[PDB]
Amino acid sequence: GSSGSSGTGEKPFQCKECGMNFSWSCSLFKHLRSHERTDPSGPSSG
Ligand SMILES: [Zn+2]
Repeated sequence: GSSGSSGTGEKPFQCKECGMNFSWSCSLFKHLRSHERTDPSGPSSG
């Protein structure tokens, strides 16, 4: 299976719609709207 982690990169904030991560806090919100206005057309992320 997927066995290979090249480099390390974690994130404090994360999207609860698609999983998109964002360094800042507010930033995420600016992206979250993408779901508040338009629908992803179903569960994009498991
Ligand atoms: Zn998202």
